[PDB]
Amino acid sequence: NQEDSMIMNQSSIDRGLFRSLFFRSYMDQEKKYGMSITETFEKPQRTNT
Amino acid sequence: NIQVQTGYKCAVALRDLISPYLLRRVKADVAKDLPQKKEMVLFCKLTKYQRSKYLEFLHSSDLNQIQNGKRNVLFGIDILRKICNHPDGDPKRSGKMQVVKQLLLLWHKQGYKALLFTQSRQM
Repeated sequence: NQEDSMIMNQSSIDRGLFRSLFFRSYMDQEKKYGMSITETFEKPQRTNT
Repeated sequence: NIQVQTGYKCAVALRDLISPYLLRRVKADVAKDLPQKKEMVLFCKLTKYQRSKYLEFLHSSDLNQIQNGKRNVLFGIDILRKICNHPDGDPKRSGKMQVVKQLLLLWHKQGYKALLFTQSRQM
Protein backbone atom coordinates (compact mmCIF):
# COMPACT_ATOMS: atom_id res chain seq x y z
CA ASN A 1 0.00 0.00 0.00
CA GLN A 2 3.06 2.17 -0.55
CA GLU A 3 3.84 4.58 -3.41
CA ASP A 4 0.14 4.95 -4.22
CA SER A 5 -0.54 1.22 -4.32
CA MET A 6 -3.66 -0.22 -2.69
CA ILE A 7 -4.90 -3.31 -0.91
CA MET A 8 -8.40 -4.45 -1.81
CA ASN A 9 -11.01 -6.87 -0.60
CA GLN A 10 -11.22 -9.49 -3.32
CA SER A 11 -14.47 -10.93 -2.11
CA SER A 12 -16.12 -7.53 -2.31
CA ILE A 13 -14.75 -7.27 -5.80
CA ASP A 14 -16.16 -10.73 -6.47
CA ARG A 15 -19.52 -9.37 -5.33
CA GLY A 16 -19.55 -6.88 -8.24
CA LEU A 17 -18.05 -3.85 -6.56
CA PHE A 18 -17.27 -1.13 -9.16
CA ARG A 19 -18.12 -3.19 -12.27
CA SER A 20 -19.12 -1.28 -15.39
CA LEU A 21 -20.47 -1.78 -18.90
CA PHE A 22 -18.67 -0.77 -22.03
CA PHE A 23 -20.23 0.18 -25.31
CA ARG A 24 -18.82 0.84 -28.77
CA SER A 25 -20.40 1.66 -32.10
CA TYR A 26 -19.51 1.20 -35.77
CA MET A 27 -20.93 2.54 -39.01
CA ASP A 28 -20.60 2.35 -42.83
CA GLN A 29 -22.28 2.88 -46.25
CA GLU A 30 -22.29 1.62 -49.88
CA LYS A 31 -21.88 3.55 -53.23
CA LYS A 32 -19.35 6.27 -52.67
CA TYR A 33 -17.07 7.92 -55.24
CA GLY A 34 -18.18 6.63 -58.60
CA MET A 35 -21.11 7.16 -60.94
CA SER A 36 -23.25 4.04 -60.91
CA ILE A 37 -20.42 2.30 -59.06
CA THR A 38 -22.06 0.76 -56.07
CA GLU A 39 -19.94 -1.02 -53.50
CA THR A 40 -21.98 -3.43 -51.46
CA PHE A 41 -22.53 -5.24 -48.25
CA GLU A 42 -22.63 -8.94 -49.01
CA LYS A 43 -21.27 -12.16 -47.55
CA PRO A 44 -17.78 -12.80 -49.09
CA GLN A 45 -15.67 -15.85 -49.89
CA ARG A 46 -12.04 -16.20 -51.02
CA THR A 47 -13.22 -17.45 -54.42
CA ASN A 48 -15.89 -14.78 -54.53
CA THR A 49 -13.63 -11.89 -53.49
CA ASN B 1 -24.33 45.65 -79.41
CA ILE B 2 -22.38 43.87 -82.20
CA GLN B 3 -23.87 42.30 -85.35
CA VAL B 4 -22.88 39.14 -87.24
CA GLN B 5 -22.89 41.02 -90.54
CA THR B 6 -19.95 43.14 -89.40
CA GLY B 7 -17.90 40.06 -88.59
CA TYR B 8 -19.04 38.54 -91.87
CA LYS B 9 -17.99 41.63 -93.84
CA CYS B 10 -14.46 41.22 -92.49
CA ALA B 11 -14.47 37.56 -93.58
CA VAL B 12 -15.77 38.74 -97.00
CA ALA B 13 -12.92 41.17 -97.40
CA LEU B 14 -10.41 38.33 -97.19
CA ARG B 15 -12.46 35.56 -98.85
CA ASP B 16 -13.33 37.37 -102.03
CA LEU B 17 -9.69 38.18 -102.82
CA ILE B 18 -9.22 34.57 -103.93
CA SER B 19 -10.96 34.58 -107.27
CA PRO B 20 -8.18 33.92 -109.95
CA TYR B 21 -6.41 31.60 -107.55
CA LEU B 22 -9.46 29.41 -106.83
CA LEU B 23 -9.97 26.37 -109.03
CA ARG B 24 -13.11 24.29 -108.70
CA ARG B 25 -14.52 21.36 -110.62
CA VAL B 26 -18.12 20.65 -109.69
CA LYS B 27 -20.32 17.61 -109.97
CA ALA B 28 -23.06 19.68 -111.60
CA ASP B 29 -21.71 18.30 -114.89
CA VAL B 30 -20.53 14.92 -113.52
CA ALA B 31 -23.15 13.48 -111.15
CA LYS B 32 -25.49 12.31 -113.88
CA ASP B 33 -26.72 9.14 -112.15
CA LEU B 34 -27.42 9.25 -108.40
CA PRO B 35 -30.43 9.50 -105.96
CA GLN B 36 -31.57 12.26 -103.63
CA LYS B 37 -29.25 12.98 -100.71
CA LYS B 38 -31.97 12.73 -98.00
CA GLU B 39 -31.54 13.40 -94.27
CA MET B 40 -33.49 13.77 -91.01
CA VAL B 41 -33.16 13.87 -87.22
CA LEU B 42 -34.77 11.32 -84.88
CA PHE B 43 -36.39 12.51 -81.66
CA CYS B 44 -35.78 9.86 -78.98
CA LYS B 45 -37.00 10.64 -75.47
CA LEU B 46 -35.33 9.63 -72.19
CA THR B 47 -36.82 6.98 -69.93
CA LYS B 48 -37.52 7.53 -66.22
CA TYR B 49 -34.31 5.60 -65.53
CA GLN B 50 -32.15 7.58 -67.95
CA ARG B 51 -33.56 10.99 -67.18
CA SER B 52 -33.09 10.48 -63.46
CA LYS B 53 -29.50 9.25 -63.76
CA TYR B 54 -28.01 11.86 -66.10
CA LEU B 55 -29.50 14.48 -63.78
CA GLU B 56 -28.25 12.62 -60.71
CA PHE B 57 -24.72 12.75 -62.04
CA LEU B 58 -25.07 16.51 -62.40
CA HIS B 59 -26.58 16.85 -58.93
CA SER B 60 -24.17 14.61 -57.00
CA SER B 61 -20.83 15.12 -58.79
CA ASP B 62 -20.60 18.85 -57.93
CA LEU B 63 -18.42 19.55 -60.95
CA ASN B 64 -18.13 23.29 -60.38
CA GLN B 65 -16.45 22.81 -57.00
CA ILE B 66 -14.16 20.15 -58.41
CA GLN B 67 -13.58 23.03 -60.86
CA ASN B 68 -14.15 22.90 -64.55
CA GLY B 69 -12.15 21.11 -67.21
CA LYS B 70 -11.30 18.34 -64.76
CA ARG B 71 -11.43 14.61 -65.55
CA ASN B 72 -14.79 13.80 -64.01
CA VAL B 73 -16.21 17.12 -65.22
CA LEU B 74 -15.19 16.48 -68.72
CA PHE B 75 -16.11 12.81 -68.34
CA GLY B 76 -19.51 14.16 -67.37
CA ILE B 77 -19.84 15.58 -70.88
CA ASP B 78 -19.47 12.05 -72.22
CA ILE B 79 -21.28 10.34 -69.26
CA LEU B 80 -24.46 12.27 -69.86
CA ARG B 81 -24.41 10.83 -73.41
CA LYS B 82 -23.38 7.36 -72.13
CA ILE B 83 -26.65 7.19 -70.14
CA CYS B 84 -28.19 6.13 -73.46
CA ASN B 85 -25.13 4.77 -75.27
CA HIS B 86 -24.21 2.22 -72.58
CA PRO B 87 -25.22 2.40 -69.43
CA ASP B 88 -22.87 -0.54 -68.52
CA GLY B 89 -27.25 -2.85 -68.73
CA ASP B 90 -29.97 -4.34 -70.97
CA PRO B 91 -31.21 -2.20 -73.96
CA LYS B 92 -34.64 -2.00 -72.34
CA ARG B 93 -33.07 0.76 -70.22
CA SER B 94 -32.12 2.80 -73.32
CA GLY B 95 -34.54 4.62 -75.59
CA LYS B 96 -31.81 4.72 -78.27
CA MET B 97 -31.30 0.99 -78.21
CA GLN B 98 -35.05 0.59 -78.55
CA VAL B 99 -35.25 3.02 -81.48
CA VAL B 100 -32.45 1.20 -83.29
CA LYS B 101 -34.10 -2.11 -82.53
CA GLN B 102 -37.41 -1.00 -84.03
CA LEU B 103 -35.84 0.58 -87.14
CA LEU B 104 -33.67 -2.43 -87.92
CA LEU B 105 -36.52 -4.90 -87.46
CA LEU B 106 -38.62 -2.78 -89.81
CA TRP B 107 -35.84 -2.82 -92.38
CA HIS B 108 -35.33 -6.52 -91.70
CA LYS B 109 -38.72 -7.13 -93.28
CA GLN B 110 -38.19 -4.34 -95.86
CA GLY B 111 -34.98 -6.05 -96.97
CA TYR B 112 -33.03 -2.80 -96.77
CA LYS B 113 -29.29 -2.62 -96.39
CA ALA B 114 -28.30 -0.28 -93.65
CA LEU B 115 -25.43 1.46 -92.03
CA LEU B 116 -24.94 2.28 -88.44
CA PHE B 117 -22.87 5.36 -87.67
CA THR B 118 -20.70 5.55 -84.55
CA GLN B 119 -17.48 7.42 -83.64
CA SER B 120 -16.11 5.06 -80.90
CA ARG B 121 -14.60 1.56 -80.53
CA GLN B 122 -15.87 1.27 -77.02
CA MET B 123 -19.23 1.93 -78.59
